[PDB]
Amino acid sequence: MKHSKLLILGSGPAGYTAAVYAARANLNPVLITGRFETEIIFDHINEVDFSTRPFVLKGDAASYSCDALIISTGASAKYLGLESEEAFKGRGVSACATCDGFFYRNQKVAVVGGGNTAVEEALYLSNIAAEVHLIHRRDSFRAEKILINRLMDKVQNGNIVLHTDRVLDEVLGDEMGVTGVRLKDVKTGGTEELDVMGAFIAIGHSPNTQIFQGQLDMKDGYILVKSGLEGNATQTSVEGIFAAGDVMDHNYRQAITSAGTGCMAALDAERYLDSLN
Amino acid sequence: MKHSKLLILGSGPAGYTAAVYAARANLNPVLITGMQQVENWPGDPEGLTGPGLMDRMKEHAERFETEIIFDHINEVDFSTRPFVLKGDAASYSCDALIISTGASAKYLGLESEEAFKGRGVSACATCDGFFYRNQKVAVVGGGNTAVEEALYLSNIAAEVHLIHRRDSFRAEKILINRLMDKVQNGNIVLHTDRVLDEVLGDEMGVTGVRLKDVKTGGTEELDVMGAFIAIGHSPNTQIFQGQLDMKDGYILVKSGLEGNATQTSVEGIFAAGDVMDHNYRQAITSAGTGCMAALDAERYLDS
Repeated sequence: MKHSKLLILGSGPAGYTAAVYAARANLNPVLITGRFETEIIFDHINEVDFSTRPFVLKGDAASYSCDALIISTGASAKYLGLESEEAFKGRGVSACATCDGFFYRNQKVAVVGGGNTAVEEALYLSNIAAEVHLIHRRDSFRAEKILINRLMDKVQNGNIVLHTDRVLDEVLGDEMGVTGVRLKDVKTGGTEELDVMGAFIAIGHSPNTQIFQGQLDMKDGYILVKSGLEGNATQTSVEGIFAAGDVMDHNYRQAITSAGTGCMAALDAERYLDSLN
Repeated sequence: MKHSKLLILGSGPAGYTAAVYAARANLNPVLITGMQQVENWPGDPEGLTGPGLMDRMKEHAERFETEIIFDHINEVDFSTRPFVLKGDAASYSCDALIISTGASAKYLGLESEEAFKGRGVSACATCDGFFYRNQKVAVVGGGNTAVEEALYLSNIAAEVHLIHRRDSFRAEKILINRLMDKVQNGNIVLHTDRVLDEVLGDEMGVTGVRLKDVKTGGTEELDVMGAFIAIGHSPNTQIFQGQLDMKDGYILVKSGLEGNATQTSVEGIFAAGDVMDHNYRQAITSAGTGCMAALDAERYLDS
């Protein structure tokens, strides 16, 4: 079994920043992902045991042991689970509007979701695409007051089209990609077709914390963390385990903020490891 | 009296990151630097130490038409809304305030010390300690900050030479215990009854320090690759003293995991950067809270 003083779990700004600071603290960090002395290992981890004081993480390639652990596995994009949604993923279906927005210059696209994040994808694509169709299951968007007024003006005077009380039933298209989506009325059950070139599913974010369910104090899927103003801010409920980035932040979700907590986690870890004597 | 919907008070990575995110939210922020007004390159490739992160943000903020004002704030009034910031040239008013006045590190005041700042003289071991893997370094200080720095550098440097003006160090219990062990069994060497007489070096960086014996007046030289001045910090919060909840000079903020974490005691007044952080003091952590402060201010102004 591979043993190291520090193990980093993640690959985003939080885990990468933690790796640099850990390496600059001369901790020889190992980073598992799914420049300084950083061993970056490609592996997926299935089971972890935090009850024993050389934390054992079990992955497909090997088993890993560590005296300190930093968790920064990020938050993945929620999906619906349809077969056509799965089929046209990357061929007309996406969750990052910024990554794929430019391909739909002066074309018709659709955005699915009712959260504050879904309106952001619509308002962003509003200036890029000819039309943006916002699909939600309810007749009321659960966003902030400005966002609704931004949407209202864009729905009225602009090119944003509303589709309240609509569940995405199926994604249509040919061998090339998406050519339309089938909406279903949540009230009547009847269908209604929309001819669009792309579909963006922005329904919400899911923290990748399932592997630590019963071993770390969580709250709605997010790792609970000490926080505060007296240091050791990124410590979890288990001594020697620290969380950073999207796995513990459901209010800011910025790269610069995730990089900030990653730095905190590495310094917290350095101070924990330096206390084992 | 010049008014703004949002006022940024500070010229570091915290304030300029708040200015970028505020101008990104079409809040048209105004930034008060704090002072009234040949170069280095390339710098840290990771953008974590040095002025790199602060220089990008300032250029991003100016590229977004952020009004930057060179002025020093004499006093403030946070009782009445909008807030009154009495400056040195003019006064300023705002509906929301972001305070990133910083917490400057204390320096000894030597001419040679100032000459080698950023060229081997540092006040943050976690910022610059990695340049000295398996080398000799000096740490000046006799309090809890110096002991913290000496212990951190002990894992990095070949030798840590801890310089103190008298014969005893005052620090937390467990830190003295670690230092005791490192002094008797490790790579930490004590230099008591010593004052820093001069930092020695060349155009490349620090190569030694000259120490003076406070009991005899005699001098000695230590060959070191870097000198760390660790004698404490000064939160720049004297003008808000009897008006915001503070603690050892640092702005108390809400913190927490439910958002609005940069909120001070007075609603609409937010704090970010070293002014509310005595634990990490990194450019990236100051930038993070600067971003949080700009968002907490945006959500406040929209209500």
